[PDB]
Amino acid sequence: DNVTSSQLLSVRHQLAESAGLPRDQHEFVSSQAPQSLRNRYNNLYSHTQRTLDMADMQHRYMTGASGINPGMLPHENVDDMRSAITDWSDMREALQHAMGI
Amino acid sequence: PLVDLEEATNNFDHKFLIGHGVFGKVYKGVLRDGAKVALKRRTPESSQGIEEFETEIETLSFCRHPHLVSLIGFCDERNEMILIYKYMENGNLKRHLYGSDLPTMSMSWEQRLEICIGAARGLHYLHTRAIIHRDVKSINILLDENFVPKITDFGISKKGTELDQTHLSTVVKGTLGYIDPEYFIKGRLTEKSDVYSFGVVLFEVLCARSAIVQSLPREMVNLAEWAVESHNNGQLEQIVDPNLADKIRPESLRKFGDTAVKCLALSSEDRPSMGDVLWKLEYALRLQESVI
Repeated sequence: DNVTSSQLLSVRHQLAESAGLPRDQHEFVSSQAPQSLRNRYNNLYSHTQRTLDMADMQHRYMTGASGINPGMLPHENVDDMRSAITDWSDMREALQHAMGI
Repeated sequence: PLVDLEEATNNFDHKFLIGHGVFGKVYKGVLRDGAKVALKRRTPESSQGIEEFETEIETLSFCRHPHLVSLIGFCDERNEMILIYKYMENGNLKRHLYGSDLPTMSMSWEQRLEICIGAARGLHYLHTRAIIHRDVKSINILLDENFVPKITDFGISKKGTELDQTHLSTVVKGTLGYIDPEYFIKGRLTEKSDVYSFGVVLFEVLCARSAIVQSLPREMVNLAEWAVESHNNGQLEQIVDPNLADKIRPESLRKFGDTAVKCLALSSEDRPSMGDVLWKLEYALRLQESVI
């Protein structure tokens, strides 16, 4: 354990850069939304916002930029957003799959 | 400080155990004299941990209260800075409220109130001494072998000049769920800022929603907001708590919830003093007995 703010910010940007299903997939989420169960996108999107915000909060606190302790440890943010990355690369799999029908 | 040197010096090599913090870690240890002890080693990430280390020295030199964690000693030797306290057997209040593990089931309503009263007594004393805690939370309320509550962590606490009446002005500090919104939106700090914070702990005790700020459910994310949405106008909800069953006398439930609602008033002007908070809590424990 023992997670650095530089390490954290690195995992933050990693999530932000990967929170993006490709064009031809999104083209058919607002046009051929596979069922209803695939709100899994828009639910994940908002969750990823929540994750990224809390991560950004965490950083400022560690850096000394702000005095608001977000409420969880730095390793809890990495564990949350490293998790969130899988969620995206599953969406991208789930969509490719469901749309190829 | 009446007596000056309580400077203990370098024990052993570290036995990996107990809690972890953002600025430094905490270990259990036994001293040469057999005393079970708690070492807040603040060497991990020196991002102005220096300031908070010194703050927790001078604030805690007023070491004379049953509901304030007693400082045993400090370090500041060969780059290190460790603070030393008596080991609290039962850990923190959060641990006993829908955290995780250790059986024999949940706490009782009496026990819960006895804790809230004890915590109030500590905070009230701090206000007597113009010390504003600023970081009141379930994590920061420790309890011993006999479950006597003790207020810990003073790295963020502030001392005033006028003593009691202080409505001072500084940078915003605290934990996300517990920040006095008036202190957040305006930058004005008051002793009543601890009252809002304690107000959250109150509902945290009640609902066992010891998660407080919860980024999963509906518009019920903020505990200090979802609970007010009820025991204020929406319901006076008996539905908000876990399995405290039919164990709370309805009249004490109203009293406890009413107090906790009053603590969370948006403006600090309307909030009760910890003094009154204290009397209210004792009276709510009292409100568990008499016939028609």
